Amino acid sequence: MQDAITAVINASDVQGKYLDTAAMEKLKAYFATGELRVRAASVISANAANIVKEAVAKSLLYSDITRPGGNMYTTRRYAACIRDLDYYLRYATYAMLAGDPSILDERVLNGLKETYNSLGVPIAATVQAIQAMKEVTASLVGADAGKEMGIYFDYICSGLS
Amino acid sequence: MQDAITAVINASDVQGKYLDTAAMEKLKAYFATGELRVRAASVISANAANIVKEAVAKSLLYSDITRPGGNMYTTRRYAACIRDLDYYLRYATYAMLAGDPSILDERVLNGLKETYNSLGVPIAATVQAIQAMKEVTASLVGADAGKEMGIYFDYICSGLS
Amino acid sequence: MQDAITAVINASDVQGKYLDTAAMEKLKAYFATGELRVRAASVISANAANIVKEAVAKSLLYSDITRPGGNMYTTRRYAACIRDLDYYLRYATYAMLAGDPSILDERVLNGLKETYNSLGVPIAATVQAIQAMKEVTASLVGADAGKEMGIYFDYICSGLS
Amino acid sequence: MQDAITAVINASDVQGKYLDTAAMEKLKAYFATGELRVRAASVISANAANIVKEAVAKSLLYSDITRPGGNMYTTRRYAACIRDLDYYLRYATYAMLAGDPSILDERVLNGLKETYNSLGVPIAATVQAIQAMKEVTASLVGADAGKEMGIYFDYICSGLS
Amino acid sequence: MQDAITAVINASDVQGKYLDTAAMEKLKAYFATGELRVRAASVISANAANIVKEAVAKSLLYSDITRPGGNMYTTRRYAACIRDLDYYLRYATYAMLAGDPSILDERVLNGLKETYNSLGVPIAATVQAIQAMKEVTASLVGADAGKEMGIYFDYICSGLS
Amino acid sequence: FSGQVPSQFRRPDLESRLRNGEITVREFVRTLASSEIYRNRFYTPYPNT
Amino acid sequence: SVVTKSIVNADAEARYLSPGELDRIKNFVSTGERRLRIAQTLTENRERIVKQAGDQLFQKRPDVVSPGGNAYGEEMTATCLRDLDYYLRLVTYGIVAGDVTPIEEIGLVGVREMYNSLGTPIPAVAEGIRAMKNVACSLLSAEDAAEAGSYFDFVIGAMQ
Amino acid sequence: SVVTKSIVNADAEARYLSPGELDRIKNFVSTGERRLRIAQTLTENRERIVKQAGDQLFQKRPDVVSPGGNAYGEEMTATCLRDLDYYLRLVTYGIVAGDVTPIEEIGLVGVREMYNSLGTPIPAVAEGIRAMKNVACSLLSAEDAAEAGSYFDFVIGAMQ
Amino acid sequence: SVVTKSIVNADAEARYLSPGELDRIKNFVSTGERRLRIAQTLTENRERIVKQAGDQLFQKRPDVVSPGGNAYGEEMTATCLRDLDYYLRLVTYGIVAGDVTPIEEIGLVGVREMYNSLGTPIPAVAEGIRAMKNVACSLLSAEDAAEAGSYFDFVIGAMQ
Amino acid sequence: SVVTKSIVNADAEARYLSPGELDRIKNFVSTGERRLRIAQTLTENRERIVKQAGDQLFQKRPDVVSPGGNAYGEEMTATCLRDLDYYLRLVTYGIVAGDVTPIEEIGLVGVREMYNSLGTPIPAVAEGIRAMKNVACSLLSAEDAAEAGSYFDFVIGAMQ
Amino acid sequence: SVVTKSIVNADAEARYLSPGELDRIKNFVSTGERRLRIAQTLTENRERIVKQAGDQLFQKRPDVVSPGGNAYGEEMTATCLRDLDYYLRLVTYGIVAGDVTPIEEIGLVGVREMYNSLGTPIPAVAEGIRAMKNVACSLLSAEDAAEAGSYFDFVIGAMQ
Ligand SMILES: CCC1=C(C)/C(=C/C2=NC(=C\c3[nH]c(/C=C4\NC(=O)[C@H](C)[C@H]4CC)c(C)c3CCC(=O)O)/C(CCC(=O)O)=C2C)NC1=O
Ligand SMILES: CCC1=C(C)/C(=C/C2=NC(=C\c3[nH]c(/C=C4\NC(=O)[C@H](C)[C@H]4CC)c(C)c3CCC(=O)O)/C(CCC(=O)O)=C2C)NC1=O
Ligand SMILES: CCC1=C(C)/C(=C/C2=NC(=C\c3[nH]c(/C=C4\NC(=O)[C@H](C)[C@H]4CC)c(C)c3CCC(=O)O)/C(CCC(=O)O)=C2C)NC1=O
Ligand SMILES: CCC1=C(C)/C(=C/C2=NC(=C\c3[nH]c(/C=C4\NC(=O)[C@H](C)[C@H]4CC)c(C)c3CCC(=O)O)/C(CCC(=O)O)=C2C)NC1=O
Ligand SMILES: CCC1=C(C)/C(=C/C2=NC(=C\c3[nH]c(/C=C4\NC(=O)[C@H](C)[C@H]4CC)c(C)c3CCC(=O)O)/C(CCC(=O)O)=C2C)NC1=O
Ligand SMILES: CCC1=C(C)/C(=C/C2=NC(=C\c3[nH]c(/C=C4\NC(=O)[C@H](C)[C@H]4CC)c(C)c3CCC(=O)O)/C(CCC(=O)O)=C2C)NC1=O
Ligand SMILES: CCC1=C(C)/C(=C/C2=NC(=C\c3[nH]c(/C=C4\NC(=O)[C@H](C)[C@H]4CC)c(C)c3CCC(=O)O)/C(CCC(=O)O)=C2C)NC1=O
Ligand SMILES: CCC1=C(C)/C(=C/C2=NC(=C\c3[nH]c(/C=C4\NC(=O)[C@H](C)[C@H]4CC)c(C)c3CCC(=O)O)/C(CCC(=O)O)=C2C)NC1=O
Repeated sequence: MQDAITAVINASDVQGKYLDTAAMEKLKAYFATGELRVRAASVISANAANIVKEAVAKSLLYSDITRPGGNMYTTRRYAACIRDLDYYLRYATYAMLAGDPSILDERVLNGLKETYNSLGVPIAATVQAIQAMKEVTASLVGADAGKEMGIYFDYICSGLS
Repeated sequence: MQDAITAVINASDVQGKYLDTAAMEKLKAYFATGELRVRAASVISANAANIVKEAVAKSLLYSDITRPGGNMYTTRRYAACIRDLDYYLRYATYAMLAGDPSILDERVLNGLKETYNSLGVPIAATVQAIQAMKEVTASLVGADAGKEMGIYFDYICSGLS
Repeated sequence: MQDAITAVINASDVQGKYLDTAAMEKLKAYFATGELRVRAASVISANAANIVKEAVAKSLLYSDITRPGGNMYTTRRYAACIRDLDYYLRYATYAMLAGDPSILDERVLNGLKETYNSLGVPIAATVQAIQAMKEVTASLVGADAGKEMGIYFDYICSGLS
Repeated sequence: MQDAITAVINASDVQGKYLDTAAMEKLKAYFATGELRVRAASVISANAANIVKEAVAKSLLYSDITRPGGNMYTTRRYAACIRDLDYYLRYATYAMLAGDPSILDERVLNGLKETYNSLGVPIAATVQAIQAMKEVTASLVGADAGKEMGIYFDYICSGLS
Repeated sequence: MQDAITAVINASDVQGKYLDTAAMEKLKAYFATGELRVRAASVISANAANIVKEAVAKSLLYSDITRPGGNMYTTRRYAACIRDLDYYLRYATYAMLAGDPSILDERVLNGLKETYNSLGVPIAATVQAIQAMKEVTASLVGADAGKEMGIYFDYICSGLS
Repeated sequence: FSGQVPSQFRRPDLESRLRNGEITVREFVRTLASSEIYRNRFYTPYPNT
Repeated sequence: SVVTKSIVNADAEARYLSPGELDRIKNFVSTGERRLRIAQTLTENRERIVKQAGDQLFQKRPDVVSPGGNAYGEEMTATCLRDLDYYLRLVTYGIVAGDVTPIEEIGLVGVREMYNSLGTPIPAVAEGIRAMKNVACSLLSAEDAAEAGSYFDFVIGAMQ
Repeated sequence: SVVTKSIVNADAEARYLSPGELDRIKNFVSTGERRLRIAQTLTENRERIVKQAGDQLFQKRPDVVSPGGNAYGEEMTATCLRDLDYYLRLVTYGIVAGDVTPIEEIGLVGVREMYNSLGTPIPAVAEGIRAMKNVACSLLSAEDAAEAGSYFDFVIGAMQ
Repeated sequence: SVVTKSIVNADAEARYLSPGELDRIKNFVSTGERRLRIAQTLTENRERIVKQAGDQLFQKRPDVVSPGGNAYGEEMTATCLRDLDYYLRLVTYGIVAGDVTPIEEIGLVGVREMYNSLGTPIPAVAEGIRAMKNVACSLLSAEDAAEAGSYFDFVIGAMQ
Repeated sequence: SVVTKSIVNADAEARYLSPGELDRIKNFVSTGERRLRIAQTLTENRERIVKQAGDQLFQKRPDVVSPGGNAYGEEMTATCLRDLDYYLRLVTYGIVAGDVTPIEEIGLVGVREMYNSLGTPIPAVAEGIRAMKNVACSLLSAEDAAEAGSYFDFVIGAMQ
Repeated sequence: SVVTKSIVNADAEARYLSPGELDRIKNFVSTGERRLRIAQTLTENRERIVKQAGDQLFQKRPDVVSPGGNAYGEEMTATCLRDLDYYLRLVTYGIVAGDVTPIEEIGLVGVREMYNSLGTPIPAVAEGIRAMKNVACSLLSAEDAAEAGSYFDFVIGAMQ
């Protein structure tokens, strides 16, 4: 796993020279943006359950998937579906705070699409619901925080792929 | 695992509807056959050692497999061959009691071909031995029990692939 | 563990003699009691959670033990107290159906007093709570069932103290 | 770890002194009698099953111990009893080869009396069974080797009582 | 473990009342001492190996314990002595930096005397070495830090005594 | 103790891996033992001995 | 099924089915027709039982039934009743099977998570199950009511 | 007992006894009288049953009782009859119990090791139990023979 | 304390406390003075804030106050208020400590199990805690309140 | 980064970042400017500090520099200096990152084995690092020297 | 002893001593007289060999003897030589035993930690052991030197 500062440090280490001034400038800009990102992330954590419920209501509620045989039409299936959405949100929150989606791709997206395809869960349908959740979360978090949420949602779209 | 009643329940759950009268008739047929199946399973357990002995003798006694270099020419291999055959007989017997071969296929037929490929055992020779065991088991149990046992053994033969 | 029938069988095995008339009537007493036992067990399972709640309300709730510094004055401590009471109740219901105290001796009452002492949880408080649970259980189960449940719960309380 | 030669070495190490003439003589005696000990140990291992059979026949069988309620009345207890004698002999022969009685005390006699007391095994019966093994082992090994084996067998009995 | 602020909180919780202003003043005193403790703790970690070597020279070096048969006269025994001193130093550093001795009592103390008694290691010799370590640690940390770290080391020695 | 109460601390991601089949029971045990859950209940309070 | 549970235990033990376990399966075969008859009665009176139990549940938990509760409005109440109907169908399936494991797979797994996600009150769901048990006692024979009550009691524990 | 086996499963499951498990316990309660009657018949005809079984077993495998055989001689033949009688008493206990639990703890755990140590032939012991099963079927009612035969059959399988 | 949590991690690592961890401890030493002023304000509003938040919570969940609810009657309502007050005191202690772990150990660990036994509704309790956070935002300065709201939110999340 | 390490702990807990941990991250965001300025000064004076530390190390260990030592010969001494400078650059990278763990992962893990393969004495390498630390403290500001001393202390522990 | 080590392995495997292990014991006993004769010769010439090896080791590592080395001064050199003498006696014990286990128990278990604590140079100690081995090989007869060389080589490997 790699932090943003750690990624710059890794590039400098591979180069064999001390971290460049431009890389230092990028790190300083990351810190300045990180303050606002951290405040919004704390807000996201407080309303995480509400965000999950809103997305489920937007798509899953009163849906054919809820109807029997829809791959979420079981008590175990429903618990797993909600849990997967919440886990994606938590990993995305960590990625947004770090500024790098590498950790989310490394663990959350590592073969997740292949596993979901084997399970038969609809990856594209889940991605559409995740995009709706991302839009609502971005609106609540703010425009600047929505930009970070957009990066996490882009990683989610890659996970759909 | 799965059973005959469980399979009917799974179909009804996928439908999302209460059990149909025709489905109930299928369940009633399973209930009717249960008595003969249960007595047959008890008979199979009592004569399990005799069944294994006769089938093994018909399949590979005084053969090249027993002869040096035949892959059953070690005492350990001979014992392991008996162990695998006894496991096949026992798991199939439990599936026969259930009336559904899904449990046997999931428990015993998952990865068996790959494991046997790594082992180098002749799956076709094992299938011939299992068919001989099916003949002996049908003889000992009787015609009615033999028919169901033959169907389960045929499922085992399909899993040999 | 042991049962009423199993314990009589054990005693007959110790003696080394086939079933006697005395053995027959001891076993027959268990056979007659079976109807009362099973009905009471169903009632106990149905009202198990309510039984725990009633017992602690009657004995330890709204007391200094619940008030700060009373070994039950935390969310975790309170949950643990309810858990241990449920453990005793479940094993006692088992033992009531079994008819013998071997189950309670083997599992419920093994080292429990020493562990409680080292922790500092009051043995007397547990004993009072167990008696209150016995009263609630006897009321729910019925007069004949309450007498048997009293014997089993008495074993647990006496062993604890 | 303790062996006869190793114990001489360990005592010398505690002194820090170079090898004394007395230490050399004791080690030489161990080297000298190793031949007889080794041959007898091989004989013991070859006829180990016959020895425990003879021992239980001479001491522990055809009595109340194996009759009902005698701590060997059941097949489980009988199997454990012959197994216990087998372990006694195996670690005793280990120690007889080593030449030092310390090994058996380290493994065979560490908590053995407490364990047997807790389980209800008759200490005296175990001691007499060990003595019966001593007679049978002396017969098979021969007088010169059996006398050496008898000392370490007797040490095991002394630990038990 | 427990901390100084946590101990004040624990007293307030036992009372049941909110933290008093005077209790908050006690916590503020802990906060003021923490800065000096933290700087000294960093110094202690840097010179921890040198402190251990100095104490070992003060007591263990050129000692009968190191001489053969002195219970410190083995490669394993010397390594174990070094490891035990290092573990005590690590726990003491944690206790001094935390500002509460509860951690030291909770982990290091419980049965340390019993374990030393079972091993046969000399408790008095270890206590003298602990005093030597306290002197060296006080010198390296400073006078003000030596009082706190020395008090914790004295507490460990007092428990050993 | 009860065996009927896996309290909050349980690791659901480990459960998910085991259900999928990606994590064997042996690996499940290693993760559970390594986690801070096991440490807090056993390592930190009780002495290393 | 009962056969499924017994076979699972025997497979774990790696032993052919014990005489007593085989006897249990034989008892299931003997009572299969009676169990099916009870299940058929439950399916036949399913709608009427649902209506009566719904009224009792609303009386027990007025706040949930009223606006400002989980079943706020006709639509929310209808969705709640539909979920209860799915529970009732699962209970009928379990009663026919004779083993509560199928019902546990249908509804018990993650039941707390589902109720929390919906926001609805688990205790009120349990009270509705109790009302269904009373209606079933009215519509079943005494021997049938006892067995149906036992399966419903497992459902009550699942609600908790 | 069957109740004992169910209790063991419930203790492992960490759950109260299942409704179906309690139902089997109820069946055991109902069949207590019939099982006791069958056991009484076996105990009443004990001497003749195992006497005929011993003759049949020695006829089937004459080397058990011949010179060089394990039971060669009158005293060892009587000991062989005692071992058969131990098994018969265990079968009567098991018939009363309604489960394999009584026998498994006595004569079905480690029995192969014990018999191998003494030298008696395990296959011949199994045949002796089979001869007992035939004699018991002759001396019992048809359905009584079926149940008693089931318990006997578990003993025979254990010997294998 | 945060230092205690860091020490636990270091003990698991079998290493002396990290320089970065020590710097974190120094940073909280700096933060403690402002936190102490905020805690003094919390102690000043110990009762008034509880009363205001309790009125809001009672409005949110009228059924609990209504007969048959968890806090039915004056005594039960007082007990509900006392539980809320104990949570508020725990929140103050945790805010002073800086580590939510002290609050978690005192309560919210197994609190759901305790609520299941007592009959208390977790949703209403969580809403009351949130209302307390809003009242506290008005009660305290925003810079101090932002951290305090996070501590209250941690309790709310554990409840949910 | 320090925030990354906190994130790893939070991921293991499977919960959102702790309130105190987030506050520490915000403090790190403020501290980044001071870290950058101090690191720039250290990089500017890195070559001079390296030369001065090398002279001090040669004084400390003349035998190592002399024949019969690890740095015997110009080539061996140059390789020694290159290793010292690489460690110094890694120290600067770790200080800039603010996480001791990143520096430990990049180097000083198994460094004792690496020094054993090279043949150089770990204590002599440690003394050279100490000389570099003193020079760095002089070159940096007092606040910068305090942080630099902590990073140097971690390097000293790795050396020992 | 070699027989003792074989017995340890056999006990772990829960099997009586293997025929090959017994043959190892027989061979060791047959060669025991020569083994002890070689050991006695080593003990007889131990002091002179120690002096010669110490001079050779000081010649190979003058810096260690010189100030700034572990054996700085006559007293430090004497302690160094005493440790070497103890190792030599342990080597004699191992050669007599025929297994390296006695030497391993006496030393080389945690010996690296002891050397790290003292600061004495492990490579120099290893070279001193090698010098003693060369002198001892010259001193002993060819057959005895061959066995002594193997034991000394094991000691040298432990030193490295
Ligand atoms: C096969 C197992 C299974 C079940 C049971 C299940 C239930 C289930 N209950 C739901 C909602 C719901 N469940 C309730 C339940 C209740 N509200 C109350 O006041 C009562 C106390 C109570 C029932 C009597 C309510 C009100 C909703 C709608 C949530 C809302 O929109 O506010 C939903 C989401 C809406 C939908 O159906 O699309 C599902 C899927 N899903 C499953 O896969
Ligand atoms: C390389 C190791 C190895 C061994 C030893 C081995 C044994 C072995 N023994 C067999 C049979 C047999 N083994 C025996 C043995 C005996 N009957 C007696 O009365 C005596 C006491 C005893 C021998 C002295 C008999 C009679 C059969 C034939 C069984 C039959 O055909 O009904 C068979 C099956 C027939 C065949 O050979 O194809 C095998 C494979 N297999 C192996 O891979
Ligand atoms: C230190 C941590 C800790 C806490 C918090 C705690 C709470 C606690 N709350 C209780 C009661 C209670 N708690 C409530 C709670 C509520 N009812 C409502 O309507 C609201 C939604 C809600 C609060 C706002 C009620 C109603 C009772 C009384 C229950 C009864 O007896 O009927 C009781 C049982 C009575 C007693 O004290 O003996 C305890 C122990 N105990 C602890 O050790
Ligand atoms: C053999 C079966 C068995 C028993 C008996 C058992 C008891 C048991 N009770 C314990 C603690 C405890 N038990 C209680 C229980 C009570 N609090 C009260 O006010 C009452 C007087 C009482 C019972 C109603 C409490 C409060 C703790 C300590 C919880 C803690 O502070 O961490 C612990 C320590 C671990 C823990 O905290 O859970 C054990 C092992 N465990 C077992 O496996
Ligand atoms: C509860 C379980 C249990 C059983 C059954 C049991 C039986 C048992 N059978 C024995 C002996 C024996 N068992 C046999 C058995 C047989 N010989 C044959 O030819 C037949 C094929 C066969 C029986 C039908 C023989 C021959 C002996 C005597 C061995 C001898 O002394 O030479 C002995 C040893 C002598 C003694 O009684 O002290 C025991 C203990 N013990 C137990 O704890
Ligand atoms: C039975 C196994 C065993 C061994 C070997 C052992 C060694 C040992 N060596 C020591 C010291 C020492 N060891 C050396 C070793 C050396 N310096 C050199 O230049 C050479 C390269 C080298 C030897 C050839 C020195 C110089 C000291 C003294 C260190 C000091 O006190 O300043 C000490 C500490 C002082 C003391 O004895 O109290 C011990 C314990 N202890 C044991 O229990
Ligand atoms: C929580 C931190 C912690 C401590 C403190 C601890 C103590 C501890 N010290 C031990 C041994 C030991 N400790 C010593 C110590 C000494 N010998 C002396 O002559 C000196 C007076 C003294 C050192 C100052 C020795 C020699 C042994 C090994 C005993 C043996 O096998 O001979 C052992 C036995 C296992 C082992 O070999 O490590 C433990 C568990 N364990 C821990 O986890
Ligand atoms: C690193 C964090 C992490 C992720 C992301 C993860 C994914 C994940 N989701 C799973 C299951 C699942 N996921 C769903 C999800 C859905 N069903 C739907 O209808 C929706 C479209 C959708 C949710 C938005 C379902 C229904 C299952 C259960 C499948 C089953 O076994 O029956 C499984 C199978 C194992 C199990 O948990 O039972 C994995 C491994 N696991 C992880 O540890």
